[PDB]
Amino acid sequence: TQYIFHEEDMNFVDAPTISRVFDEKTMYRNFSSPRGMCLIINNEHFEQMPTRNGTKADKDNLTNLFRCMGYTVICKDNLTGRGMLLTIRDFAKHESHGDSAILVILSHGEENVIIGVDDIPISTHEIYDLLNAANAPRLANKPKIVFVQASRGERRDNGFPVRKKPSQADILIAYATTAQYVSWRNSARGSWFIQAVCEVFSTHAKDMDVVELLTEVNKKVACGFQTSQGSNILKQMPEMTSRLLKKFYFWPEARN
Amino acid sequence: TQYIFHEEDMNFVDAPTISRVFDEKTMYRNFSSPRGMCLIINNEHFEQMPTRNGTKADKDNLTNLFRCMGYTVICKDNLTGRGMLLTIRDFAKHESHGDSAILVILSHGEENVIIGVDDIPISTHEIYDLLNAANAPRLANKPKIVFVQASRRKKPSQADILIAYATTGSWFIQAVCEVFSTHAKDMDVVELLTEVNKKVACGMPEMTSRLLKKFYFWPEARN
Repeated sequence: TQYIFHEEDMNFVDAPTISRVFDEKTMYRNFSSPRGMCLIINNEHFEQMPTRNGTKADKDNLTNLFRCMGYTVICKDNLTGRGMLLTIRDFAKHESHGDSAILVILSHGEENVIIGVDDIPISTHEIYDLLNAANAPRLANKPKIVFVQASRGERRDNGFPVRKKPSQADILIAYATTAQYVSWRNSARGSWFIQAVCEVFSTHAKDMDVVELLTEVNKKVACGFQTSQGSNILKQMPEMTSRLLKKFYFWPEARN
Repeated sequence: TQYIFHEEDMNFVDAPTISRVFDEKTMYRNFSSPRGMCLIINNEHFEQMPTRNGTKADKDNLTNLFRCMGYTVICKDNLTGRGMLLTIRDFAKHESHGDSAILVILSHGEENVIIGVDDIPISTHEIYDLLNAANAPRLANKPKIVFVQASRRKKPSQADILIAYATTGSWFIQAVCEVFSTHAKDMDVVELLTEVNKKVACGMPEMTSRLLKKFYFWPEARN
């Protein structure tokens, strides 16, 4: 048992349903033949910070998932702080953008900070500024989904017993963990959050918009995942920050 | 043209629909006679920061809205930094808590800060900690919706919380009242706040969700 996403696991929609279901007023347009581009930033090795084992299994599974959902995936292993900014700024340039963009950052981080391979910190806010309609007019009015697989602090959740658009518009960040809290991985399996994303998305991307999916993802890690070390049993609570104006479905078709 | 919420504007659900619609696995329970309690913290006057005019119209509109939706509203105008913490910590202590709780903070501040009447900054994260299942066990396992209007097996304890954060009556507050009125009955909060985002933008607020399931207000005859 070492979870891996398979094309077969994916459920797909047909054009008919998309023609029927779609509604410009309530949902984002996402029908580009290549849905759009997906930039995955994968930091595994650091100068003065431990190796991020099993971040390869995440990257691969995510690459499969987003390719299966009709995306053009691009990978950038081990980027410096200044590297992530520049890559992201350039990504916003790729005029080959479809109806939606997806950014995935897999790295070490703190609250509002993503740490580069050179151990240099990066303000998450600055990376969102690169995506706003001002700095990415090639992406203005288009939905941008960012997945951040990184810690955001060193707190350990112990759990409990059971017209004009404002510039920041059309962006949703899917975090693996709440602010100031740690994000768990496992050399063996991989990211709690990444596996959840793969499971849920596989099954419900066709009929659930991202926010519902991520709510399921939230439910899967919160209720499903647990770890420990002589002091307590630890939990993890992923968190989605949304500045969307409409419902956003991936509408995975026959483009894997 | 000076928006004000009225009890009439509300669209309600009936017991049957809730009976039929509800699904424990996919949505939170929200059926307390009083749905729950709603703390509204409204800071208008500051020592060295300008007054927040019309913040009174917001407070009232929201107070009406959340009462109309079956909540017991409590107001606390002009609290210091430490004031808010204690009020919020005491709100978590109420024990008179229903299936869900609502916190509203209308004050100065920015992003990771909410400034008090004594012009003392409060950490937004610190106030969210107060509602976690560790500090509010009377709310553990129950949805908590935080509205911030700031101007310039086991679950994780941080589970079940949603922050609606708006940065600068108000276009936002008004939108909130409009959208909720018409759709609280049939949309869950995230959909509602997405509509709100649409109202403000076309007509940038952000929602941070740690919910595991869908949360409907299900407003009925508990006006």
